[PDB]
Amino acid sequence: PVIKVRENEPFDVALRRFKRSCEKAGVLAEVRRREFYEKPTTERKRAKASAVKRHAKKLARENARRTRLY
Amino acid sequence: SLSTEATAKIVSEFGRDANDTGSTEVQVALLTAQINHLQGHFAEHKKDHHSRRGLLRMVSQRRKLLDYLKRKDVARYTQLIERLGLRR
Amino acid sequence: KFCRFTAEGVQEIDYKDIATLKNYITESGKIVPSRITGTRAKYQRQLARAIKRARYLSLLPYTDRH
Amino acid sequence: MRHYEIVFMVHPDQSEQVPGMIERYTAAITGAEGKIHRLEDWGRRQLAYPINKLHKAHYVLMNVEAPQEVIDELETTFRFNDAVIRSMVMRTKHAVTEASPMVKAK
Amino acid sequence: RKQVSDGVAHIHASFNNTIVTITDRQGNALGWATAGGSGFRGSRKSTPFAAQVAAERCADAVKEYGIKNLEVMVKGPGPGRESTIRALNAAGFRITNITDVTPIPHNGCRPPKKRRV
RNA sequence: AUAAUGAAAU
RNA sequence: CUUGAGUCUCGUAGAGGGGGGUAGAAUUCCAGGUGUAGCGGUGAAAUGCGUAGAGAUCUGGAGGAAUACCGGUGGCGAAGGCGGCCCCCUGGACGAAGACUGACGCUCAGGUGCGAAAGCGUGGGGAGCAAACAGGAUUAGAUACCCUGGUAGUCCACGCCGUAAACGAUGUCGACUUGGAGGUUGUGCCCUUGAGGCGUGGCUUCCGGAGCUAACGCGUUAAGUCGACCGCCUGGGGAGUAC
Repeated sequence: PVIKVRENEPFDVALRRFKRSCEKAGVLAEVRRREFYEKPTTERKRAKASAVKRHAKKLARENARRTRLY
Repeated sequence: SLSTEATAKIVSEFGRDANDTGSTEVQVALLTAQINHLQGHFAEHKKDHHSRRGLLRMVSQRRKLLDYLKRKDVARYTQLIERLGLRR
Repeated sequence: KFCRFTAEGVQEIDYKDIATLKNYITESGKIVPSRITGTRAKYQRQLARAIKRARYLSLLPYTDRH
Repeated sequence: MRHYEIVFMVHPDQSEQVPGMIERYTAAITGAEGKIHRLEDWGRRQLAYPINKLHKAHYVLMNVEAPQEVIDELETTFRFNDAVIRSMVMRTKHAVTEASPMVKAK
Repeated sequence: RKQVSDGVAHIHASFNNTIVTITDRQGNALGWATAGGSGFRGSRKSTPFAAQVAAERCADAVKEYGIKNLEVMVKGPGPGRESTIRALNAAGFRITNITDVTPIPHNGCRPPKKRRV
């Protein structure tokens, strides 16, 4: 993220622009993920679990709109 | 694999006609050509285990075709193995 | 989803086409995902190869800080 | 004979030898019963990142058909020549003759 | 001394400390301050407030060069990324740029092992 | 942050 | 004899295998400039490094290990496994329309090959972090978990060893039996409205009917209904141990 301040621009606007740019780049997530070594077994297990959870949540939320609570 | 020109040349040499691509003689001759060619490759790359499965499959197929031909006609078998220089 | 390459019936993606390739990289120089753009998988693989060739020849950057 | 595409880059302070280089390489390729299908000289361009403390390199593009030994010798020539700073060689399925995107919007 | 009028502030923000260094445009230092030297130790050294005080002291320590315009480089994930920038703008410089220069490898060296506590 | 143990029967 | 099994002609997708080159980001070390009291680490600490000038910031050089983003319940391989870019050698799979041979097939005791990590031998190499080992700590104790260091090994060439919860805890081949929603990769036709419809093949993920099952569950990729060949079991310990 490189941010240049435009003429007449205040400082808070530039600060917010910088924060949004950093969030879009996603640097903090990378630095957090690269702090300790992870085993390939752990990595593959995490990926599979995330996919299964997303699928199950979708099925449940799509089937929960066919019943009346009261 | 073999090239179109070499394939056509072998088919002409060993078949009854340029359209006779399915005879035991043509099949055996093509397998022998490729087995002979690959000896140079495997003399330089001795740890290419994944490619050697195909070679072994070729060897087995040729053995089976020769056994069938020997059962069905001895004279053709003798002439073919003489022409190709095959025996241990 | 709309895929421009499928719409225009392209055969190869041409690492020399900087004008087109520029639409598919972020401002840091990273390759944009396919669920954001709509591209098909075949063309996504072709596109990644082309971007790598351009980076090597120096017609595109690797990062935004060299 | 197979089809190749070649790109090479030259030091900015030696732009006066590009025509002689093109002539020599064209002669080397055509002397072995080859053919030349596309040739372009893009001129000096700004680089995306520095190489050896340089910007502003000179680019040449070729599309040819030849045997393998000639291309091997050409690669050796690139390696040992000192005006050339980078090169790339790729194989193609068919011959290419159209004009490139670089000579249609520059 | 020698007037400069244009400088760069480097901010090193780790999980345990914050370091602020002010430099000319060619990399030559002029002054510095840290959170651990401003009267905070242990669990108080890794807060935004300590970083703010450190930036104030660094601004004070460079008043003989008469600096007017500053660029800002930030590096690290800790607390102290934004408090320092706010403190500088308040202390009265004019900020012209903001850049993130945190280093990231493209699959390089093996990191250390996980902590079981 | 750490942080042990409890005979056999009714 | 042509329906099983093979050969030939044109194309397509792929981290399939062996050899050789090369690029960019980052860590460590060496030699220089600016600058001056702290840095590093934890739940809290001190062992450690530092006024013989560290940590921070900028310029030049050396070395060897791995390839962010793309990247997905995505792809390839008999299994073990395989990921930057370029060239040389090489194995398998699939589709359309034809021609060709004529049962040339399936399974397999003994036999022969391939086979993750760690380990062994000879010769090289060595950023990073790491059994063993040494020192702060915590504790009633702490030959541990946590912190600061650190060598065998992890890398390369050739040769041994033959084991894993080597797992879908489900041997290989062939035929038959209601449905729904997706992913990836080929191909034919067009009312015509040139951006959309109607079909037909290969591989793969999830739900569920009849039947089956001790239950949990499986369900056209069967654990349903049948046929051909092989491997294995017979109460728990002693023991996958002794000779």
